[PDB]
Amino acid sequence: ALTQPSSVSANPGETVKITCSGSTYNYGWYQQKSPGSAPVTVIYYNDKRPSDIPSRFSGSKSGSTGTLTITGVQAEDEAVYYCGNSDSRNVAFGAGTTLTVLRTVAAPSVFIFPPSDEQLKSGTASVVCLLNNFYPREAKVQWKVDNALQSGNSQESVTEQDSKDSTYSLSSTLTLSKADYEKHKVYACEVTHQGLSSPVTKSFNRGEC
Amino acid sequence: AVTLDESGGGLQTPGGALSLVCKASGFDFSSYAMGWVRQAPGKGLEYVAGIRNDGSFTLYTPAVKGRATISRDNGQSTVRLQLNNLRAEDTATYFCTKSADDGGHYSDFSGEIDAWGHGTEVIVSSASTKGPSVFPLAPTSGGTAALGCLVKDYFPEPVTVSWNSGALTSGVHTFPAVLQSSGLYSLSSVVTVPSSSLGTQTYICNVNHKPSNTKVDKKVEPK
Amino acid sequence: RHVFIRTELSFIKNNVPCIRDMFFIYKRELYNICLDDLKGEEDETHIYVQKKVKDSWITLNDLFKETDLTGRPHIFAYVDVEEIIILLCEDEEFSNRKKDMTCHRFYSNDGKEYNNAEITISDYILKDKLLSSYVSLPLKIENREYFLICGVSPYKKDDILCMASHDKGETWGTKIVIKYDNYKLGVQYFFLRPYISKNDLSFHFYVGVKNVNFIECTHEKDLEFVCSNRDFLKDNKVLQDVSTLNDEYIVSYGNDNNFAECYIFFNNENSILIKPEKYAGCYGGTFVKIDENRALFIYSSSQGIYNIHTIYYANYE
Ligand SMILES: [Ca+2]
Ligand SMILES: [Ca+2]
Repeated sequence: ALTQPSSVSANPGETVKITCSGSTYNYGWYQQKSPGSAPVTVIYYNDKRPSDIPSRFSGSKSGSTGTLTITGVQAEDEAVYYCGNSDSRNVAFGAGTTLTVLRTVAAPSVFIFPPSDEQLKSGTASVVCLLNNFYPREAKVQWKVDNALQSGNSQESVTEQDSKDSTYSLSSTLTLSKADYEKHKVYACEVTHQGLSSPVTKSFNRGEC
Repeated sequence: AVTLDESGGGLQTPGGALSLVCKASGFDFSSYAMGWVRQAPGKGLEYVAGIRNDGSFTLYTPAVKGRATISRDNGQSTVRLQLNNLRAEDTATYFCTKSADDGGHYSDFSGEIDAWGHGTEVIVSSASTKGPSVFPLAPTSGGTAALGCLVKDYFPEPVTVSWNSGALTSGVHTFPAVLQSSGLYSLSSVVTVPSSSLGTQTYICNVNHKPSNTKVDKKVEPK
Repeated sequence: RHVFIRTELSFIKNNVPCIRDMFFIYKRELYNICLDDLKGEEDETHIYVQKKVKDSWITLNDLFKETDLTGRPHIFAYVDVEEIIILLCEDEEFSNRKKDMTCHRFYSNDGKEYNNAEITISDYILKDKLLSSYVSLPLKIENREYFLICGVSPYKKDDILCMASHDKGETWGTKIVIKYDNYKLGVQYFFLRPYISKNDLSFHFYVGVKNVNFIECTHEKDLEFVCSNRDFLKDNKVLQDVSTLNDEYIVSYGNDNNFAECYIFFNNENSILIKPEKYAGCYGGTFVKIDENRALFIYSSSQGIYNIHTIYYANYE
């Protein structure tokens, strides 16, 4: 197998090293900022760098190990890197090493959205919560209906880390039946994050405004 | 400018077959080894099939060994991947890739890739195609307001969402779709607008679900 | 005044259907670098080092599994006193020839275990030349031993060109120039392999059906050699292979290009007849020199069956 760390962390400005082992042949390094989003070759053929990749990216190979080196790591380099190479006459990739570049903590601004009339006439009800431009990626959204803690009825998703400011945005969706929605009055979205001193609760009373 | 345009993917019948095609250009196709790499939902990169510069050598991942054929037409600058007897395990994003060598060595295939295609989603499912339902997310006040669209209960992926017919660009966030327990996807696209531009400007999201041929433009307005 | 000739036919079986054989003598014993590349749903490419034991080929090592190559390479085997040096080079198509050559080197001093490492001959000398696999040995030139990788031009200067290594195949920096004045336009050379006997350089190659040609080289100065054709033509016989026994040439011939029978001539005087009718011809009959008075004549009449003629020849005046 091709083996690389699961994760590596760094503070902006530091030199980063990710190692991949299992092959005595040519290593490739592929950066992917989002699953499904196409990888970007940072280094190929051990130490070859495409012209459009920043000079901080360098490659090296010693024995049966290849090493990716980022000198003066930038916030934008936070991405999962995959090594590529042959593994005993088999074309292969490592499991990925998710790198995190610790830019300054940014707290999320929270917004809450009530279900539209159009959705309510259809029969279902979805309350959305939006967390905007925060760092780090890790956050907790807790839904409360009439102050009652909701569970197993919500799903969240994060956007790709912004190319320019290196922040994230999370969207949590609370799904209830139209009947359940009309039973209760106050709908709340509680956000726990590193940037915040205490969970920010954004709420609304059904039918208001 | 190397370009790798992928086609022939999307919803497939379980047990049926697919025919991915990657039309290449901006380089000498006949000189390099080409191949397909796939990424399953929540999994990493797995190399699918590879082919030498002159098509005289091919390689296949064990998961596709027996039901796959990688061919190439150096005259048409094309690389084809046929995948017979499809399984739910083949549901993934597939990427056409160009190697920095001829394919005379196994490390040329996955250790020397210098160009990646944008990717093509392949869903191996027996479920029917369903158009989305677009609901507004009405803009609770400060200096900036957020408004959006909820693209709910569609299948399969993907959906394209724009704002004001491409006019609105910064501040937009199209969140990755989530797969509901029902087996249908739900997505949301939000945009941060000035708290003053509410009530003066009209904001419309343009949602396009190519598999069901559904194009819905929704006007989000406050109160 | 005293001539002795003794021939012995024998049969060796082989469990592997080698596309090409490459025989070599190591510690007075017969070996074979067997290329196995049969196309099939479950058939892989292999390169086996084999050893002739009794009436069978014994597979010792598979060198291909220790390399990164996807297809058939050029094999250059160099044998010294007790050393074996095998190189597996990537066969790069003429049009798509990159400036450096990647080979996978193998070294052994017992004929059992091999050290292996990949090497890269940067900006190599034989980019404009066609290569063909062969077994060889050291060539002494300026009180120095060299391994040779020689190529040929496809169809004005230097038709034949050699790359040399004085460090046991680690670096191929040396350039050995070959001056063949009887080179021709409109003709192509094939399967050029150097024949080294008692430190004299010679070449066996095909010219084109294709006809065998044999040149004798003499060291001019520095690393330059001057070659000239060595006529072995025999009327109603087709030149096949050349070797030396008892400080004299031993030459093999086919009746026609179909090779129903093969004739071995000793010093262009005495001859022996090889008729492949004991079990179907002698196509590809190749000499394997054991010592100054012993050698072998090997061909494969049918799939996996090796007719090995053991030849003893001497003059005891
Ligand atoms: Ca190559
Ligand atoms: Ca290579």
